[PDB]
Amino acid sequence: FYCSKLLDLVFLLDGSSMLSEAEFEVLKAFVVGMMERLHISQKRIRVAVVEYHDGSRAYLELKARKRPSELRRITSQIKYTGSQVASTSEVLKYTLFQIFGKIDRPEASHITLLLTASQEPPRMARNLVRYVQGLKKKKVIVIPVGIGPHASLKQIRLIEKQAPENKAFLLSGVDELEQRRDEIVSYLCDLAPEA
Amino acid sequence: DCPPDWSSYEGHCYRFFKEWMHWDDAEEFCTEQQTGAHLVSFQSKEEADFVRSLTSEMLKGDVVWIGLSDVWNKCRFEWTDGMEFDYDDYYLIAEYECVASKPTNNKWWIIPCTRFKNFVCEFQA
Amino acid sequence: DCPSGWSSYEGNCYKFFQQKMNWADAERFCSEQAKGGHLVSIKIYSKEKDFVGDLVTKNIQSSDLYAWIGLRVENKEKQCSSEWSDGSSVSYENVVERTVKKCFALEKDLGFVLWINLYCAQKNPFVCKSPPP
Repeated sequence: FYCSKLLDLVFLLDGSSMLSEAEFEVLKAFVVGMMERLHISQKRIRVAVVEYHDGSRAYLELKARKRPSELRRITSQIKYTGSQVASTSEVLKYTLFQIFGKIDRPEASHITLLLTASQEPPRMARNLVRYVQGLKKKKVIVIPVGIGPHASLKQIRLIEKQAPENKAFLLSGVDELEQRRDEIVSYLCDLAPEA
Repeated sequence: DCPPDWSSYEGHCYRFFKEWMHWDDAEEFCTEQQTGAHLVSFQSKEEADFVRSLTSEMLKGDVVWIGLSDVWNKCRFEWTDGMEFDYDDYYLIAEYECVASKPTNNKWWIIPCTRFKNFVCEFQA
Repeated sequence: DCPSGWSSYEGNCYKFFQQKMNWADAERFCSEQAKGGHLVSIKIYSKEKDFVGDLVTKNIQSSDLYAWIGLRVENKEKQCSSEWSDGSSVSYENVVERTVKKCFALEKDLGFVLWINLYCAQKNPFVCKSPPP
């Protein structure tokens, strides 16, 4: 499979401790595999890659000149920090106010693939809706990917309900990711313009 | 017998912490002191008054976190038009507020749990 | 059709009122503006939210923060936590009655589509709802 459209794709990796360092690499691997099925280019598909905890570590920005192999290289080496916490609502505010602070590609779609393997406290999840709705008003689709048990099922549901495009994918763990690519990739490609 | 820095009362132990965290950190902090500990809970007024003497070195008009959280999402709702709805669709409908006490007049304040307050822990064994 | 002013959505008539009132007062006012009408009711995540959302955004003006809707805490106690964090039952209480928030209102941010429970005694504008006359 191969996707070549007008996409702003943002990978958000649940870099908490709810994933063993070794499991993290399986996460990273999945991210790199979807990239080989993407026509990464400033005029086609642009990708940003952020590892979030209570804060956000951005290893890749949409606007970049490095070669896609150079880009796939930078993500496969994304250092492990197994953070104590990994707030989903918070990394969505980052995406809302930073990555897409401005929309220089109005003719293109904007997708944030949130790969989450943990659950944040309601004190915080109380923001989940407004940030997901804010990203909606900016024409930014959020696709939650539940990796495993520790992924807040109700919090994932919150992110969905916000819009029909916001589909979800529930996985038993990181291994299952390895086989979900085709699906996610292709689903995610059918929402973007062309030419 | 209560550990050092703890004052006993009708079987329990209490302690005023001058830490400044939110309800969650508050509750969790307590549990990680002495097994079975939690934020303070007031059964009778006497208990309250007893916890009041521990909270004297604090300002006039402040509030301490007590053992009650998310008091609006535990409620049961309903619309005036009697519309139907499945509680699972109302996950974080209300605010996430918790209870804080004002030792002086022992008045409970229902405020947002994200606020930094001083607190009181409790346990009996 | 819907009576002049009242906007229509999925066979119902909605209307915005600037007149700031308290929760129960805005509710009475709705069950007096039409047969079978009360404070609007929203299907949590339905296109109806967008309607009432925009409904208010367009009509409401200046800087009003909230708009009442027909949802409240049915509980009569002052708060709904029936147990302390230690499992102990909640009998004795002292809730400061003005911090008691049982009345839901739409919030301005994101164009009046975010719910929030407020003090029922507050004076805010609103939206009424009722079927076709």
